[PDB]
Amino acid sequence: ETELLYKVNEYVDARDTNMGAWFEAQVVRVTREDVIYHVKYDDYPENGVVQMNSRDVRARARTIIKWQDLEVGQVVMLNYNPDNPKERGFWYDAEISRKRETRTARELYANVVLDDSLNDCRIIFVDEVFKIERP
Repeated sequence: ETELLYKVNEYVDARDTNMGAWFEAQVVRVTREDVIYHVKYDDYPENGVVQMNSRDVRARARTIIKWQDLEVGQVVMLNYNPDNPKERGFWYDAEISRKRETRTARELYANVVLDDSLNDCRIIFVDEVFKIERP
C-alpha cells in the first residue's frame, strides 16, 4: 500500500492534532495530498508510529525571520505557552497581528492557531520566529 511529497526517512515537522503544536518527526512510511504519512517523533518514542494527514506534516523549520523583517499578517511558527503566556511553551503557527516598538520594548501580538485560533496573544520569544517552509 506504499505510495512513494515528503519521501520515506526524510525528517519533518508533524502537527500534534490534539494540541496544535509542531514537533520534529521522521517519515517511516508513506501510504495512499490525500497522502497519509507514517511518522515517528524524534524526542517521543513513547508515541509509537503515528498516521498523519498530509496537511499536518511539512518540511522542518530552518529559517528565522528577524524582528525587523516581521510584518503584520504573516503566518509564522513561533514559541508560545497557552496555559501561561509568560513562559516557554511549544511551536504553534500564528498570524502576526500587531507589532510595536519602543526605545526599550519590542511588542509582538499574534493570532495563534490551536481547528480554533487564539487571538491577540503577547508573544515573548520575538527573536525565535520561524518561516513556514512552503513546497
